[PDB]
Amino acid sequence: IKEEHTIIQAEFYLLPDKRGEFMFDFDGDEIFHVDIEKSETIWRLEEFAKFASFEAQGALANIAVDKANLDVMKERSNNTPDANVAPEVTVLSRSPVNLGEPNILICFIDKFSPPVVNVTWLRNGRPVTEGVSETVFLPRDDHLFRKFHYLTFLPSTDDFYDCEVDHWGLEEPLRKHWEFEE
Amino acid sequence: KKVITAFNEGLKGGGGSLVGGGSGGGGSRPWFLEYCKSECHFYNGTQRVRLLVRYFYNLEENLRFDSDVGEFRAVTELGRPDAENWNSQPEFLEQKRAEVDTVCRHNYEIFDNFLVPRRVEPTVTVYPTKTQPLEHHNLLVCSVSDFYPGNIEVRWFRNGKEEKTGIVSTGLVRNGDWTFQTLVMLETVPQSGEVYTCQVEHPSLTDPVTVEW
Repeated sequence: IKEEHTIIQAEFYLLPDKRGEFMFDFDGDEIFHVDIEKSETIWRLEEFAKFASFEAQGALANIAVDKANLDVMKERSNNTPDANVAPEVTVLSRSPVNLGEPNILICFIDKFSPPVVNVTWLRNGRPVTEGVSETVFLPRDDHLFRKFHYLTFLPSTDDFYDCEVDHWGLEEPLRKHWEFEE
Repeated sequence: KKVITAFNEGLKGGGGSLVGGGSGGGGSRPWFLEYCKSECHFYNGTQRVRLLVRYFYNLEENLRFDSDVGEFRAVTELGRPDAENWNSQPEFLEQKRAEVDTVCRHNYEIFDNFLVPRRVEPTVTVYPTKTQPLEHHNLLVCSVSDFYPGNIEVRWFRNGKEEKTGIVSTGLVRNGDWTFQTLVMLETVPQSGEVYTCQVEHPSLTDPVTVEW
């Protein structure tokens, strides 16, 4: 037998937003990330917590280095920025959709940078703020990021959904539509 | 309870600047990103491992540390000052050179206890899809969802004849929550005495899973 895997420690610090991030990825999925402001390790799946631990302070220390380093890089490049790269957005259900059976809609935001985005779930044109969740900015093989936003929903033919995504690289917000269709 | 170890993030130094780099845009809101990916490549568990650290500034990968090299190497000129600075520090180099063991191998052993062995059996379902009068080629859908790991084989059969043509798929779809799904569709015009079957193989199963329509 053979066990082929990849573990990645991904971290960044962004200006002028002053936002940092520290996470671990296993074969493309997030193991955990550290809530930089609260200094706490957030596991992607609750069950993971009983098998390991991670001292959040190590991530904070690394991000502190990244922040110092960013100033050095800005100085070295004479503050020459790059263009904003807009994301691709896709909406799909997590499981086969059956009327009246709870399901989850996934809004997959991909291939973009900088790692900052505004996302709004809409059900029948109205923002939904309950039963929603999101991942942090996840690494890709290249220099770009991806992210997942989720919405719990109850399949019905009277509804239609939209995932609206805004990014500094888009002319106008992008609104992706989704509706049940057996 | 084992503690996951983090890679050490090196401190960079100033000294000089580079003549106008690049943009590829302009007008847009200016942004500045310092991003680092420390990757552990396990070719066969901890037996064969390669550590690859990659540094990015905005949209550009500029520096790399490949454990097979043992030193930092510039990918673009923006990363050269760091390569030279860090490579001149024997203490830092030994520390980085040792992380394939102190971080990669160390963490794999921890994860090998619950991530490597994770298995979630897929739910397989089959169903037709068109617009009532099929008109053109008919479409049969084989839905395989809620599974992990990603390695899976989904095949169609026409009366025991594996269909190697007329296949339309979404490919492996990652849900972001440690589960995958895929839709493998077969273009074909049905016939009563002609049965279509979907066979699914996955490391969470003991025997293949099959469904007829």
